[PDB]
Formats: sequence, structure tokens, C-alpha cells
Amino acid sequence: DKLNNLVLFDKATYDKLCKEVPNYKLITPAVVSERLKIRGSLARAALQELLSKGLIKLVSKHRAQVIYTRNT
Amino acid sequence: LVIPEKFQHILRVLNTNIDGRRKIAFAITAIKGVGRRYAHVVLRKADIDLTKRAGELTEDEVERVITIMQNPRQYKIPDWFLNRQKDVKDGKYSQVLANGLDNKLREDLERLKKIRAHRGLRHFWGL
Amino acid sequence: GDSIEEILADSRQRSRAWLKEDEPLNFLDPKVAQRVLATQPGGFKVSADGRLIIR
Amino acid sequence: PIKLARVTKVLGRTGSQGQCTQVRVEFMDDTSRSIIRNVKGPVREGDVLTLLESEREARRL
Amino acid sequence: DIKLFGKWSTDDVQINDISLQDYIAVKEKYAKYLPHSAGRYAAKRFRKAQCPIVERLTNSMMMHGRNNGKKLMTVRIVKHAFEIIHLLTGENPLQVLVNAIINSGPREDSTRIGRAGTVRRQAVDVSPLRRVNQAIWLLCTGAREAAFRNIKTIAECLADELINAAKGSSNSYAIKKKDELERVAKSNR
Amino acid sequence: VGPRLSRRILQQARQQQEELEAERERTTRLGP
Amino acid sequence: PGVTVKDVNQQEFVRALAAFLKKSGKLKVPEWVDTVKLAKHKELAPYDENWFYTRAASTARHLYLRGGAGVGSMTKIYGGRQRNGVMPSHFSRGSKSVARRVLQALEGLKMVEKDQDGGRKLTPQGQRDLDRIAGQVAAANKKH
Amino acid sequence: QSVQVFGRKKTATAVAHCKRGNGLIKVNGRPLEMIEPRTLQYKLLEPVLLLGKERFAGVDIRVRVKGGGHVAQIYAIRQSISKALVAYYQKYVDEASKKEIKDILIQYDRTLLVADPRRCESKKF
RNA sequence: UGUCCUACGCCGGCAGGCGCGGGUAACCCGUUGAACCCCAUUCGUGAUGGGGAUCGGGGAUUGCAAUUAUUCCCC
Repeated sequence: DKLNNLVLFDKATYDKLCKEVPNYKLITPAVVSERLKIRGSLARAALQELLSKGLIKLVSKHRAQVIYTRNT
Repeated sequence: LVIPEKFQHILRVLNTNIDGRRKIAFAITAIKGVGRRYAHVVLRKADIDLTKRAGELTEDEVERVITIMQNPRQYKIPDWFLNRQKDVKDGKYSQVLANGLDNKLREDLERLKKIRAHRGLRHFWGL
Repeated sequence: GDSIEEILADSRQRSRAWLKEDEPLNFLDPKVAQRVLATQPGGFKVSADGRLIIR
Repeated sequence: PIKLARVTKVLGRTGSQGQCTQVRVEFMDDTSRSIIRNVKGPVREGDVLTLLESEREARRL
Repeated sequence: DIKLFGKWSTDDVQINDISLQDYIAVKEKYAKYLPHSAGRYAAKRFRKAQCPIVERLTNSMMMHGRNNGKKLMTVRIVKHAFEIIHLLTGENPLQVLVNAIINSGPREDSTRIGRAGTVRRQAVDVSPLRRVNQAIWLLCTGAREAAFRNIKTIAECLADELINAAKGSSNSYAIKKKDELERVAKSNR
Repeated sequence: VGPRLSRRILQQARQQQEELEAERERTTRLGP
Repeated sequence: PGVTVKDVNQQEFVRALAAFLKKSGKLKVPEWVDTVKLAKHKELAPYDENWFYTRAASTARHLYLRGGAGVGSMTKIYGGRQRNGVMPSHFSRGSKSVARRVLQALEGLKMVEKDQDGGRKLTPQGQRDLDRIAGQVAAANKKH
Repeated sequence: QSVQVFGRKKTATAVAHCKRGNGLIKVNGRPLEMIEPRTLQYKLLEPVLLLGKERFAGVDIRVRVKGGGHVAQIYAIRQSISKALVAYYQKYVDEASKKEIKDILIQYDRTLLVADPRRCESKKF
């Protein structure tokens, strides 16, 4: 029915993100938003933050689609 | 980042509810009398980060933005940008927001009904 | 003027040109003007003997 | 069983609206058998078909 | 070596089905840098068998009105689809593309005939050209109607549909519609 | 080619020739 | 040997020139910088708060690429598509006062001057500054 | 020594001048690698990639492009550069290289040297 | 296509206003700097930043005259 995606990081959500996102083999805003039940703009912000800390590898950048994946 | 300890899910301003889980520049537009343009200009005069969400504003921020929307002319918001420019009874420039919009609307309808012009008579004959 | 077809004839606008495209058109070649044109490119009863009937 | 077979001769356009093609088909695994089939789509000489039930031979007037 | 998008090779591309070697044109003469060619592959019959197959996907994602004529968007879509399918699967994207094309084309169709009131269905075979065409159409429809109102983009849904039809798992749209068509063909011999 | 497209091509090539060949007040008095 | 404006990426050049004109800080910023839409076909105010420096950088680049542009030419350049309600869309120009204020601010910085045959055009010193920032773009991008 | 050729598309025209040089490619005074649509960038870059940068290392070209749209201009540009190189290796370089290069272009793409004569149809009352 | 098409300068946030030039025209608008398209930002499945109808206030413009909203602009 009506989705109730979180607008901001909860504590358990942030911890689960930080220790379960960096092993997915495919990192896009859509997959994190759908399987973490979060708003996609904050999904993009979280992915940008994980890229900023040097832990996730960007593959290609676009205005339409951005894709990341694991370092190793 | 993470949720602040004072994140307001529901705001109660101008006798109207605000959904706090939204960007501030549209949670302002959630009430009557303000759309996207006036909300952006109010927030730029108020010097508030528009990237920030609505639910994490402090009491000083909400009281100053409410203050600015009640008296926009004082805060160099121009005359042309306002909702009511020349009130017919008392000529002055203002911005009717929550209940004053409904007040001026229904009293304009009563004024058009009392004088029996075409517009008011047609509007009340429409129902 | 003296061609067969002109003599055997049943008797803004002038600036129009036609290129033609063969080797690629080299404009700097001295012999290029040969490939630039100035004009648009491109009843009796026979008897049984085969002699035509004129009237 | 899935059995594959090549077109040799298209016999013509059949069906009420001309929606099918009657065609002459020989098998590759045994290039002696010959069958007549109806196909949907554009078929020219050399097309190889995959038949799910290669026993019956189709027919239309 | 000619490479799709500068990083995808067509030398290791192996086509499995005997039926479609002349009708899936992606090899050393059909290898191109980009799925855009401005080609007139439809001015004569059977010319589109010489069209490279990524150009056929690119030509078949320009559907439903708004997207007509927008080919650069579609070249972008299939490019991002190739990157994401390579990341998710770990091998050559073009190989599972031709795998999903082979596994998505129906082998036995049904035709509707009728005389007056009586309308019945007769099972008929399919051309290889129609096999490839219907596989392309069903995959494009699967991706398009797969996303349409969700957070997932067009490229992710196209790549997921392409994987799900490459391995032939029943959660794919194209293999479901193909199985339905083959079932009604078997029931209408 | 036809008239219009060839005309555009000819003037374009002429302008390119002049811009390749490319790379003070008027004479107000008669005698120096 | 010196790289020109026409030798680099235009978007990075425009952003670097915007940073240059922002750090100079001597353009005459209008008093109505945060309360206007840039054309009648817009729907919102510009999202980047110091849009004036970006617009002035792009304006300077556009005069470099083609001289003799007045206010009307720059309104034609930044014009777009007005969606007329339930009615068919059309092409609409930009706002004249914004282009005029950008041109007059660039004249006040002495980067841009009039000519005898028409509108605004580039000064030689502003052209030196523009070649300098173009070389900075090429060094920051093509040498990296 | 220099040659001047042209290529075309629906309405887009490209005029290419080919002179002795060192391997810099100019279109409308702008470099080849900066023309706006990157999605068609390899469509702009196919003659160089097929022939190698070593065949362009002793030549320079400047192309003026007028008419058409983005894609039509790109196709006219690639036709122009291919015809310019063919004309140059025909006129001032030996013919065998010109023929083998012409064969390479025409086996990869006929529209690199033969114009597509498709245009919009007219509507009659 | 154009003696109403318009370059340019100044004012106003916009419609618009003032002045001064070209064009009876491949000569000036006009190298017709069109939109889709392309590249970055915000948005995140929400009758929601989709969609704009219908209304309230004010300004401007064409007309002898805009009321039953001529047309345009802003909220």
C-alpha cells in the first residue's frame, strides 16, 4: 500500500546501512531505497557520503543514473 | 546525517498542521496563502538553509519565519510580490495566509452579493 | 545553338548551381569547374510497308 | 522432442487474410524426410525452423 | 578491435541456437562502436537481419508516444544497462543479451481463423525473423511495464529483465508471455 | 545535389577560403 | 601556443569563471538578486543563490564567441519553452533587465565596452583575463 | 598543398579543408573531442580509430559546419573528414594507400563516403 | 513574411514605456543564437515539486467602448 520511507537516518537504520550496504555487488540509489525503505534522495546522499569516505567505488556518473559497487 | 533529538514530525502553525518529514520550502507551502515562490523568497529573506528539512528547525527559526510571513513589507519583500495589493475597504498591501484568506474571500463574496452585481449573483445562483 | 536537339525543337533564377557527387569533390583543384553545372541535369500512322503517312 | 529442419521451397501465402505461409521443409539430421508446414512471419529460402511436434503435416486449401 | 562503447568485445560472443545465426547479427562485421548508425535497414525486405542487435533494442525502446525519436536517450539507456548487468552478473553483457533473445522467442504460435461466428485457433510455426522480433518486443515491453511507476530506473529494470530472461527463470515477463503463447499453441494444434 | 544545398555549400566554402586568407582611418588628406 | 576559450570544456570554463568573478567581488550585485525569475517562462527562482556570477560568466563567454550582442540578443540566447497551461508551448525570451544589469555590471568592471555599430563587446583587458582563466581551466583539467 | 571537400546529411553541410600539419583536428575552430553530444562521440571518432592516429600524424584539417541539427551535423562531419583524407591521399600521396583506406571506410560504413539522399517530403494541396 | 518587421541605448521584477537607426528586402531583423535533444542540481512512488481547471487581489496593453472576465503579466 502506501509506502512509509524514512526521511532521515534512524539509529538502527544507519548502523544496518553502514554494515550491510558495502557488500551488495551493486550499489544504486534505487536498490538501497527499496531494500532499506528510505527516501531516494537521502539514499543518494548516503551513497555520496560513502563515496566521500573512500570506501565504495563509483563506476559511472550521470544525471539520470549513478552506479557504485564494492572496492574489493 | 541522523535524526535530531528535537525532530518535529507535526508542526502546528497558524491553526494549521505541517508535515515535518519534508523539505522546509514545501512544508511552508503546505498551508494556504503561500506557494512555492513566496516560500522561497521568505526563506531567502529569513536566511535559512533551504537544504535543511522542516522538522529540525528550532523555535527561534519557526517564530522568525512566521514573523516574516506576517509582515513581509517590513523585510523588503516587494509590493508586487504580495497576495492582496490594494484591499478595497482599507488600501494597504499584505499577504493573507491561513484564515484571513478565507475571511477576505467570503467577505468579498458577501460584498458582491449585497451590491447585486452579475458576478456575485451568478456565483450564488451556481449552487 | 547548332546542336541537333536544339535545331530539332518544337518551337534569383540564374544563380542556381548543381554540384555532382567518383572522387571526392576537391574545390581547390584547378579542374573543379567541370563538375559544377549551370543548368538542370538530365506521331503519324505507319503503313504496312513501313512508310510513314503524311497529311 | 525438439527437432530442427530447413526450408527448401515456400509454396505460397495461405490463410484467410494471407497471414500464414505454406512451405516445404526437409530435416537436417535425416536429409531425406520432407514435410509441408504453415509458418507465421516472413520466410525465405534457407530458413531453419524448430518444430516441437514434427509428426503431423499442416494443410490449407 | 571494434568495441561496443569502447569497452565491450564481440569476439567471445557465441550464439547457441542454430535457428538464428543469420538472424542475430552481432559478429566481426556487425560489431559497431555504438548502437546509433542512422541506417536504412528497413527500405527493403529482410534488410533488418543485417542490423546489429543492440541497434534493434535501441530502436525498440522508443515507444509510447513521448519517447518517439529520442534515440540518444536510448543509447544511454542500453549503455547503462550493459554496465549494470556486467556488474551484477560478472561477465560479458552482450552474451546474456543474445541468451535472452534466444530464450525469449516463441517457437510455436497460434493463428486465429474464422468463417461466420465460428472463430478457432490453429497452431503454426514461426519464422526465425519473427522469433527475434518477438523476443526483442517482449523484452522491451517487460522492462517498460516493469518500471513505469517505481523508484527503479529504466536501465536497472531492463538489465534485471535481461538477466531473468537469460537464465529463463519464471519471474521474467517475457518468458511468462512466451510460455503462455506456447501453451495456447499446444492446446490449439 | 540541387540548388539550395549546393548554394549553401559553395558560400560556406568561399567563407572558409576567405578566413584562411585572412590569417586605420580613411585617407582624409590627399597629399602627404 | 596559448589555449583559448574555444579550446576547453565550456561548462567547467563557465564554472571557473564564475568562481573568478565571485572571488573578485567587485561586480555590482543588484538589490533584487534573490527575488526574481530569470524569464516569464520560469516556474521558480534560480536554485543557485549566487546565480548572478554564473550568468555574468556565461554572458562574457557568449560575447567572446560572438561580438555585437545587445540586450535583445542575450534575451534570445537564454530564452526557453513556456508551457502555456493546457495550451501549446512556445518559445519565450529572457528578462531584459537581468541581461542589461549583467552587461552594465561587466562594463562597471571594465571587462565589456560598447562599440560604434551596436551593442556590447569585449575589452582587450577583459579578453586577457578570459584567456588567463581559460588557461587555468586547461591546466586544471587537461594537465590533470 | 591542401584540398577542400564537403559532406552532407538532410540539411547539414560540412566543408573540410585538409593541409599539411601535425595531427590537430578542428571543427568550427573547436577541437574534435569537445563537440557537445558525448553519446555520439565514437560516431565522430570512427575514421581515426579505424585508420589509427599515425595516419593523421602528418596532417591537419579544419571543418566549417552549417545547417541541420546535432546528429545531422555529426554525420556530415564524419563524411567530411573521411572524404578529406581520401582526397588528400589521392592527390598528394600515392594511390595505393588511398584505395586501401577507401576500402576500409566503405566496408565499415558506406555513409562515410556516399551521401544519404533522404530529405523531408513535401505536402501538396 | 515584412511599412509594420525590428537591431540598439535607457527605466522597470514582468507584461510594458521612452528615444534613436535599418529594411519596398537574398542588402535589415538574420551567421533567423528555436524547441525537443545533450550535460550537472533538486526531487523519490506520494492525486506528490505530476496535472493545471476554476477562482481572489493588483499591474499593463489594443481599441470610441473590455461589464457577461478582449489579450498579457505577478502572487
